[PDB]
Amino acid sequence: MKAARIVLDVLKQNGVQHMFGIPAGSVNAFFDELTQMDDITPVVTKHEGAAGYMAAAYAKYTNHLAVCIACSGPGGTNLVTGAANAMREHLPVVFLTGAVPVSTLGLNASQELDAEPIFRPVTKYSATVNDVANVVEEITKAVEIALSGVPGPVHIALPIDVQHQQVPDATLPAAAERNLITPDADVLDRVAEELIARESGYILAGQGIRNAVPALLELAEVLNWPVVTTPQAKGYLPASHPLVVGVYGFAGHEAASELVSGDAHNVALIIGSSLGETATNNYNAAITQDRFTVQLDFDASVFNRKYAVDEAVLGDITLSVPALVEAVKARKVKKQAPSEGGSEYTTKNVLLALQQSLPASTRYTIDIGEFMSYMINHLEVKESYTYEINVHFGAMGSGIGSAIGSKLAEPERPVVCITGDGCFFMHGMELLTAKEYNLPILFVVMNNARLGMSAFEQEPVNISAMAAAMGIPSHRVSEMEDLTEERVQELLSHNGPAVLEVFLKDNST
Amino acid sequence: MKAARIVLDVLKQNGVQHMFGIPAGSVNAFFDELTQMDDITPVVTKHEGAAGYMAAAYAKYTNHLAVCIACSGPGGTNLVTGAANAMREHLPVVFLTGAVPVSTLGLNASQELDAEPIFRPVTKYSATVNDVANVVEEITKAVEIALSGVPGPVHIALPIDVQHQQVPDATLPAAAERNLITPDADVLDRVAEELIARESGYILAGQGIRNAVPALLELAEVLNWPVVTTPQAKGYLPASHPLVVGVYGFAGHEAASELVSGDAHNVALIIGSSLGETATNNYNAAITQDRFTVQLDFDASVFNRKYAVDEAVLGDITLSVPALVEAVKARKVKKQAPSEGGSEYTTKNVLLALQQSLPASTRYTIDIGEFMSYMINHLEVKESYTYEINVHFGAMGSGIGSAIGSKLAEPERPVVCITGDGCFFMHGMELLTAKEYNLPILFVVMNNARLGMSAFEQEPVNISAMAAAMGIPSHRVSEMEDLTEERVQELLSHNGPAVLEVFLKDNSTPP
Ligand SMILES: Nc1ncnc2c1ncn2[C@@H]1O[C@H](COP(=O)(O)OP(=O)(O)O)[C@@H](O)[C@H]1O
Ligand SMILES: Nc1ncnc2c1ncn2[C@@H]1O[C@H](COP(=O)(O)OP(=O)(O)O)[C@@H](O)[C@H]1O
Ligand SMILES: Cc1ncc(C[n+]2csc(CCOP(=O)(O)OP(=O)(O)O)c2C)c(N)n1
Ligand SMILES: [Mg+2]
Repeated sequence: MKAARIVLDVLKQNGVQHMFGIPAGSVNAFFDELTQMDDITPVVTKHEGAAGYMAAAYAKYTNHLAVCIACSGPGGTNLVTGAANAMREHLPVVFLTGAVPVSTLGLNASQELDAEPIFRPVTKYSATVNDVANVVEEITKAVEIALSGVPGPVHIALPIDVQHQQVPDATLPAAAERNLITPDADVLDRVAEELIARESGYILAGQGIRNAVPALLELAEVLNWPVVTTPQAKGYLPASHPLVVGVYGFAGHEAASELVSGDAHNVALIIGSSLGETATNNYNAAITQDRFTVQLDFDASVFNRKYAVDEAVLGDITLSVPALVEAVKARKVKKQAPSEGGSEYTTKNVLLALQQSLPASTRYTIDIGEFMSYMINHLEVKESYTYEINVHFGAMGSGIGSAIGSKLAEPERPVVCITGDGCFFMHGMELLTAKEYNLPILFVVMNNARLGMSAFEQEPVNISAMAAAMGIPSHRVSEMEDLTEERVQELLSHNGPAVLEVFLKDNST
Repeated sequence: MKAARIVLDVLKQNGVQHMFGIPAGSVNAFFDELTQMDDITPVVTKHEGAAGYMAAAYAKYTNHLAVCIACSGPGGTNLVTGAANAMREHLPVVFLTGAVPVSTLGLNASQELDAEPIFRPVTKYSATVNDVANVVEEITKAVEIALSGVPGPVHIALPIDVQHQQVPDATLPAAAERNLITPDADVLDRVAEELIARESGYILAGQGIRNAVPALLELAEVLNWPVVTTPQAKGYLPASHPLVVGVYGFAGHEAASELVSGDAHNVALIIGSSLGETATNNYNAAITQDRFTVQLDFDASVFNRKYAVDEAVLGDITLSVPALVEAVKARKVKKQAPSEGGSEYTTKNVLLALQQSLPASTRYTIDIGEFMSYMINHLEVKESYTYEINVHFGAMGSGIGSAIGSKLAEPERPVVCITGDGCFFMHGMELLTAKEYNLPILFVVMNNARLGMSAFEQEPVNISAMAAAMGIPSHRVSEMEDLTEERVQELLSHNGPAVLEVFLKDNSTPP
């Protein structure tokens, strides 16, 4: 086999059904072999940066591997943003870059650039494979590292000559198993006793609970403790659950900060949050002040970064939370008022009117802009897994990319992307990618003709008109009367992308 | 005297009048200070990747410093492509990134990322400045390094708290002097002796001649030798000059290939070319085989990479070529047929028809796509400085960026950007940037609904209609009759960008 096809066969054997990126000469050994592979679809994007946002979302929502591929040089460096994002999110994305021939590196070959040291700071593993005899050990090694321990992105560079050489030994390795960080059962036995013993506490749930939501809720029930989520984890716990108070942190709820900053709960049970800027209201001491601190995390670096932890529970949440529930069982709230929408033409009232016209199962993918604060603070979490938020790396356009990744990984779930004017100018040509793959996504663009959150203000663009010129259904909302259930429904009914442009210069905070 | 403000004072003192990038929280000390500065215009782009392409072009055509600025995290990483390009092009672009506060790195602050080691492989110098007391030494050093004998991009990351801190000593260094590598006068005199003695030869001119075209042409005249240019240097020597044969290399001319590969010229005088893939027809030996090889370059790494050089002349071309002309003066051809346009609706014929409607002074900024080969092989070089080509790093959308950079640095020169649908979907939103800054640029979009050069083929997009929805004048061409002088002329007469979309599924093979 050609080296390029063995690399795809390893990805296929590991369950990959999509590859995101842009074809070119230095990566068309890959694309010309995907001509004859019914099991893998290349998803051609308009910018490789967006391909990385899609891959991360795809990895997140398939709970497995994702893949990007880009040409040597400019394609590879356009992927660095997507890898930095995936690295911060602990998502297992393989970044495949072309390379110029082994013989001609150093000679200013066309699109020459050694990608290995550029990807090294934003990946768990990075390698340029300069010998066809090492291709299977390197793609195999990259795949196990991406999926093992604390998952993360990896980068493999394949010179174009190597891509076409035959691999000496084509034997395929088995599919990688995720090697989870296993929790110390002795530690869990003691923590359970210490949670009983100290009687009162609260749970701060970050996004690390995302694969153990039923267990996380059962632990709160067994302890009868209230739960607050980080802004990033807003969509993991339904507002209907009697123990779920709301969001603590950036754009968070008054009921949740009154809990955290009061004198009522002895234990701070921190489950799956790195306790960064947006989870802690810029490192406010209230979360753990005058409390006993228990933190559950699989990344050992996170403990005692800023908040001293009395019990650090190293281990994967999908092992330790269900284990903790069994240990607590063997040994033995206020809430946030939902927000009410109104008639005045405000970002708050537009988004709330929007929510009441959409299925309860809708996943909101939220881009980076002022509208993010209203989504986090005002909209209701109707069911679990419904808010794709990034308040970490926060790349503009990652909301657009995550809508496309989510619709590819979980087609049965409806998707609305809440984005903005500036995010549309950066990555809104991907809507053409959504069109080519026939993906039903409603893109709600909040056009305020400024990069908010006179160089900042622009002459307004008719984004609804741009969408129509792209052959994409759209409506422009310029008043509240324009936002009708009939229009929202008629847009979601299309088999492909649609744009609801909300032209709204709201000067509120 | 805040640190972000002293950084702009150093940039202002070094002649910088524009800064390209996208504002955000982590760099808004800079933009909030650019409100108080009449001398510096921020150029807000739609993607920071394109901001780096504009900066590189802006650096090139003002022949001096340029500056990009991006937010910590995703802004900074989006500039990496733009820096890799400036690095390969030896262009003096300063890359400024915000950073999270010094106190909070390691704690997962919002948009936290240490950019220093990411920029290190694609810059001459990279540094995260963690002490306000070290800020003036760091921007000062970055500028001196950017403007080196071998110019290049530099990266300075400034934590957002440092940006707002007062600097301890506000003494400003003088403006950096751009360095020019000095050639050894003994080497130049010996080379001159060997050009006289060996009688015949030819010049291979790369883009390192861009700042010494009149000296370069005089040296050819004094020696009476033919000149071939690299594809990248196509636009530096006019077709009218009797010694200029044409382009050798990617998409090059057969008259130039016949010269290089014939048995006629004793000396291969290579002036300002790294002898990379597109300059040598993928490392073909004809350039120097059985010839006496002399190479002029300011980068000492380029000599003997692949072609053995008998005399390497380290030095800046604007010093050594004029010196060589004086040394040769003291001690003492079949050109490529111009291309003829036709009626057939072909890329070759559309582009030659285009050129017959544009001022001779037009600069073409050429994006990355199949149309590139037709531009290099077929269009006429009417006067010098008119072909912004990239056949090196070759970032899609760098053609779009280079037009905006060119129009800002050299407003009096008309600009036409030859681009494609794939480059339009990548960075076409930058036409909105041209609109905001009232830059008259004609964007010719070669739309074949595929990514040239089932996955490659797309449903066609009406890019002319997209342009009209953006408030941009446009015409769609679907037949040769649609490409009229009146229409090109009406588009070029607009005070802002305009789009001429050439919807053309041409299946001929590119040069
Ligand atoms: N399955 C898991 N088990 C344990 N920890 C996890 C798991 N998945 C993610 N995490 C951890 O959860 C944290 C998520 O924090 P972060 O990404 O900052 O989100 P948030 O904004 O919700 O705090 C990280 O520290 C990561 O190590
Ligand atoms: N003023 C100058 N003096 C000397 N060398 C220069 C000058 N400007 C650019 N160069 C050099 O010329 C070379 C340009 O080669 P390259 O960028 O590959 O263009 P081309 O494709 O025309 O060969 C580089 O080696 C660079 O060092
Ligand atoms: C950032 C980046 N990604 C990928 C490439 C590879 N590449 C070179 S040409 C090309 C196709 C060109 O597209 P378009 O503008 O449509 O040209 P056309 O199809 O009209 O020839 C691609 C994808 C690149 N140059 N830069
Ligand atoms: Mg095309």
